[PDB]
Amino acid sequence: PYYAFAEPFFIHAITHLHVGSGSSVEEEIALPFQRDELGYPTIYASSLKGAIKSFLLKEFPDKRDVIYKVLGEDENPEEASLGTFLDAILFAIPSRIIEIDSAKPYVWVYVTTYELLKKVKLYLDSISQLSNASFSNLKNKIDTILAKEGKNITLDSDLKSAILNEDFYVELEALNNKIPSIINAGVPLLVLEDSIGREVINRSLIRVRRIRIDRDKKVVETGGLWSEEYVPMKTIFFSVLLGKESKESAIFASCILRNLRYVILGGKETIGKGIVELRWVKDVI
Amino acid sequence: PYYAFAEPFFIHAITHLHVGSGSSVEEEIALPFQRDELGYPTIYASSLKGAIKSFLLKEFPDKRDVIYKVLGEDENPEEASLGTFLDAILFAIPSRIIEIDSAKPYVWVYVTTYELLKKVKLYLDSISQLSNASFSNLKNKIDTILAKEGKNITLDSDLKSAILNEDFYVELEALNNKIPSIINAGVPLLVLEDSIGREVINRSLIRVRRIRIDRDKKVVETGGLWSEEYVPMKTIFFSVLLGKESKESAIFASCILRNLRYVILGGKETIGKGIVELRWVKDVI
Amino acid sequence: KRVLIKPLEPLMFRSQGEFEPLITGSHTAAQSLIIPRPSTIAGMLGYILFNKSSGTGDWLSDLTNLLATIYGTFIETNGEYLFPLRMGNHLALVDQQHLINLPTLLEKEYERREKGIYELFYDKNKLFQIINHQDRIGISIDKSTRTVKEHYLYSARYLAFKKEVNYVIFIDNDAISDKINGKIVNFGGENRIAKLEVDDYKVDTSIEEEYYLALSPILIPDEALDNFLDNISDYVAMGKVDKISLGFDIANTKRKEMLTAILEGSIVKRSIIDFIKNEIKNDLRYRFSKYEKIGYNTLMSLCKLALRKILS
Amino acid sequence: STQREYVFIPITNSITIDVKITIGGSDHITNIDERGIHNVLVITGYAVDEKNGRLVPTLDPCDYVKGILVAGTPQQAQSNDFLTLKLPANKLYLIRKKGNISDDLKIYIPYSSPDARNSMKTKPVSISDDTIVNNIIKEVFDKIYNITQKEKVKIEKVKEDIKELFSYYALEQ
Amino acid sequence: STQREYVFIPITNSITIDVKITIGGSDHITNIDERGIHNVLVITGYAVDEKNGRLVPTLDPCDYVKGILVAGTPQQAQSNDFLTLKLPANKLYLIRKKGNISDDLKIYIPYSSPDARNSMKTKPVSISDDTIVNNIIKEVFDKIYNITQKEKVKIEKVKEDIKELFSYYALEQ
Amino acid sequence: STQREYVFIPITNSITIDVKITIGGSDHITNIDERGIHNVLVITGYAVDEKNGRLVPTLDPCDYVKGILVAGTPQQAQSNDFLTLKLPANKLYLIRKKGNISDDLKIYIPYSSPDARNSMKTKPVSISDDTIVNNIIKEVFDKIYNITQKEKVKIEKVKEDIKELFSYYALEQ
Repeated sequence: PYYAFAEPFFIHAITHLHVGSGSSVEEEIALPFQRDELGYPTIYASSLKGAIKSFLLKEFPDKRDVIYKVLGEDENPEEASLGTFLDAILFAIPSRIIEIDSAKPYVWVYVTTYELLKKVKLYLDSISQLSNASFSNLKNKIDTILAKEGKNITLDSDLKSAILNEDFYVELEALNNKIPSIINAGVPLLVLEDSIGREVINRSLIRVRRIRIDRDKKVVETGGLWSEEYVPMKTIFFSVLLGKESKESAIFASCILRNLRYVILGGKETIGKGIVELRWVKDVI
Repeated sequence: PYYAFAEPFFIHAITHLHVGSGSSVEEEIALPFQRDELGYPTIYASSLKGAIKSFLLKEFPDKRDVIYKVLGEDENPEEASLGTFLDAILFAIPSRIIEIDSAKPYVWVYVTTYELLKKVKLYLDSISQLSNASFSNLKNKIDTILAKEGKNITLDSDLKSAILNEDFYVELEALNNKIPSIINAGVPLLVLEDSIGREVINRSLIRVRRIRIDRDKKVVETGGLWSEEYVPMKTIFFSVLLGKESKESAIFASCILRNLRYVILGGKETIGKGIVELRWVKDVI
Repeated sequence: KRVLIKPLEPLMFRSQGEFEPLITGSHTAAQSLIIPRPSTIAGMLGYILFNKSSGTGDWLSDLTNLLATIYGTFIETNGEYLFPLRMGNHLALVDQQHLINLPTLLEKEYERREKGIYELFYDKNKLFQIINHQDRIGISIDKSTRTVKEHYLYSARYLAFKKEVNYVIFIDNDAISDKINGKIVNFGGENRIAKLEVDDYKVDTSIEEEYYLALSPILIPDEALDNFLDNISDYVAMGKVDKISLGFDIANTKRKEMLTAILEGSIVKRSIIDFIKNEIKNDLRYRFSKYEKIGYNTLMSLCKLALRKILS
Repeated sequence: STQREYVFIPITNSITIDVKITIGGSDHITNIDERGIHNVLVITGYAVDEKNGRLVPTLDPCDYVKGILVAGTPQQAQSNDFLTLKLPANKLYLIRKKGNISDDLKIYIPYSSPDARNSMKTKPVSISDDTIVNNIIKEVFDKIYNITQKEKVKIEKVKEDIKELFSYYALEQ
Repeated sequence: STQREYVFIPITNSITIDVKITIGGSDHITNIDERGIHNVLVITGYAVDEKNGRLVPTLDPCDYVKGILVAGTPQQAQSNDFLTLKLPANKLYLIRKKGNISDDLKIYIPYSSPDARNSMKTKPVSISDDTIVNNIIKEVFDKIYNITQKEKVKIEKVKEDIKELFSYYALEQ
Repeated sequence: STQREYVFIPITNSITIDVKITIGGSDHITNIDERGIHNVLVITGYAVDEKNGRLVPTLDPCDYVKGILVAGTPQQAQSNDFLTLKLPANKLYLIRKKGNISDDLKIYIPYSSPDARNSMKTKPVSISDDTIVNNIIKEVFDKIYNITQKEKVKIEKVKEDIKELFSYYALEQ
């Protein structure tokens, strides 16, 4: 029990969210998303923490002392926070689909790869070994998938063929149509192999050329043209909230987290970007 | 002798890692990792031993005396320490790959250099003498690889060419023999030559700009902008825990060492940077 | 006969505010001597051969009762033999090829010898190609606050090696060069490891010569100090003399001693030997024989690799 | 359920007649899959007396022994002196943990007499002189594992590891 | 020579009548010299059996028992279930040693049979409930060691130190 | 008896015709074995006459001439102006000593006149323009070290020591 409580939770993007490390030179996209160590998108737990914290400080203004104990003081540090965030692993991203043969025809579908599930399994295993919280059913539903690697399987449908992002013909394979769905939605989940999954996912992002127009003469301000990069709606990240034993932590995990559904991650909040529902794994699974 | 037993082990970064050191050389980084002498990341034996001791003093609170004896006391330096870690040597970093002309497609592979392999050799050589369990197979792998020093060699067959970290193109002269997998990751392992391995590795380190936001008006606070450098996930370090026979080092390896496998290293635990897995290379090869 | 000590990792030999040629980026509370003082190698060998027959003693009688005459200490890269060379707060490492013709430099014309000195310590000095001076910061953490434990912040400059480096010392009585071969030891410093590897490499052990090179600090009895520090030109030609503490005895946990010495790497004249011998001739002489026994007073011929103690 | 039989691995041939069950059921804890012997258990604080050397218990932690955990009840003429026991499968000192255990198991141990009449000055014993090993491949590894000399083409692998993986301490008195 | 019989120090009242000899010789290893307890023999791989308190040998190197070492013959109703052994005083794992030992000792250990009918899920147990400490002092640190309450006025110290020094693993069955 | 012949190594093409005995016996003292040239002799107080470069006598010790030692007697067209002597294994200063010498050796030196008609104002030589290095590895290290391009594939190393280890003061007169 290095951590008293351990709370894995999904991060359903309600709008396009843009958590973006302001790029370096070779700005092929001027404002790119936060990239994982293997190229995929991810939410660095620093920004995840500073976004969930600045939120809670408003929502619960009466527990601004519990929060500070678990998420650390900020006005003056005198000891360490008892609550940790893990970096958010991309769990599934939507992809528009064109199904060749299917009983019920779809338009979009969830796409994940095997490296992402391997990372999620690493997280779950380490968390089960650092704390009491065993997540038997989720580990089972993940490593039954991992048993079939190198194949573009499909979880809970009968597709056998599709065109993801209208650019990548894929030949699928049925796991069982008996394994319960990790997500809870009528949309299928595809587990591509990372050869194709990488560029499918890369296509599923959203590059957006934006400008800055002069209010005077309705023409583009000089130099005011750039390109941002959002992750679409319905995309699902995955992180864990961990906590070392205390009594402020018990309140936090038993009161604060139980009323935490919609937070505003990321940047560019003045425009629709950022809103996020976060679902708790042990809650749904 | 006063060094009876050794204990080599790998350090698998489950999450990213940050084992810091004050802003020293700042190639535009404000919180660099711990360099080796050449520029490679490494974990000082000070940090390694301190973090491992701090961890064990909680997951084994009753045995506080055994941990004290084998790893030094806190306020009673009437006796020296009976165990000692060597500086954790970087052994293999991950790297994104776009493999041209290959059969089994890969998105990421491990990457090492002959410098790192020589530094690992030094350890394994200087240890095999006392080590009644001579790792002759592992050391033989490592000194076979080192025969080909000067060529971008791969410990597999089907690469022949690749583009590592989306910037560096390598023609992977294969291995003219067959070598068992150093670890249980089916992922290949490239041993690049130096000065090209310094780039692929230097570019595989997650540098991150971070900020601090005014809690009240979602705007940055002045002077609240710095950068940090993390070691990516799945990175592998190498070290040995030395020891001198004490009849409580016996139990320290009987109960403690074989038991623990996950440890929190480095800083930024609240950002979830430092969960790492310890694999003793005596049960695997 | 000859003992190799390869450091298995960066390692530190604490030094009191002595080295300031290096343009340090940041400060550090303790530097690291480039070559370990012979007290350190002595104690490192004594640690292996320690029993309860020790009893009382000024950390050296008991120490000298364990080993032969250690001779000196110098660097060893692949094949090459690097040797310490100092000109006053300015250290260097050079190979034999440039020791052989120093006397001329030490006595030649003004500007010719300035040229020679310059290109010695800057151009041909292979130090920075071997030794990197990495700094380490250390802290402690109170398990309660889980933050830095206040007032506990130490900064040390370690000695990191860019290539495989050994330390070469010569001893006798291979009756101990058996129980010492292939043994990793906590070579001096905060818990650092180096490997011992003894081979058979015979060298000369006595030579008379105009100029000598001090591979190990030559200790001054301090009864000579007064009548020695006035005529250095008679004895030393180039190097550095200053107080050094012998070390720190593990027996009774105390700083050992202090006395002016000629630091490792220093061109002394043959007028040294007669001075030391014909200055101390009593209990002092026995004390300093105990000293030199553990590799203290050591010279090396500038022409070929040949050593010699002072009082023996 | 299932019941396991642990045998010591000395350099002495006190091993030929100590078991009755080659398989009994269908499984064993220690497996060999083209990579050597794995899931080997090490018994601490117990030693051997090789002339009918059984698990002689000492009180020294550095004293230990290594052995093969296979299923079996020995010869159904013993256990008047054996450590018949049921551990929750994790209190074991398993080496090379490749397979996972079922949280419970019944084990039989060849247990010797204390014999309090002399100093138990143990000595570290290493399994060398591969002749005494090439037969132990036949004396215990072939009288049990039929897969031996059926699938193993890398006999040098199962030959080189035992020398260094297996070692123990003995009174030798 | 000298024979000692190790007696564990649990929280339970299985301590009153277990040994026939209090002094026998003229000295004991465990001393209480104005600093606390010394030379505590710690035995791993054994478990506490609080109901009829004896040290069941387990197969876990993490199960250790901590008690004092005294010379004596057991109750003249034993040598049947007491692990009589002779060790050369350097294979003992002693804690907070002060002096040297006689280089060989014949040792007696309260033992119980493995009881192969219930899985040994041993669980750790510490010394708490300070009045338990007090009544055990009145049962061991005054009965076998009359040195307390004779020259001792530092009873709170030998209380607070035993409050941490001694622990064990119990079968919890 | 025993005889070697030191061959000067200037930057000039004065290496083609001064040798006749390419191996002669069996032993070379200098060895290029996977680490570069070794056992290199340096001579102080001498000079060169690069126009048919032969060793000139000087009295400055800072002047050095580095080269290789091979066995034999040169050309049977000398011993009238060549510096002949016998030095038994210790009056030589070698660079990167790898083997040992058996305390018996006569040395032949290509020697020339004291040249008392112009000051020997001398200046070192930096080994540049590896084209001359390409030719000098063949001129001497292939007409005496015939093992070149037979065992040494690492010619990239056997030239860097020629960039770094070898030099000499040139009279330029």
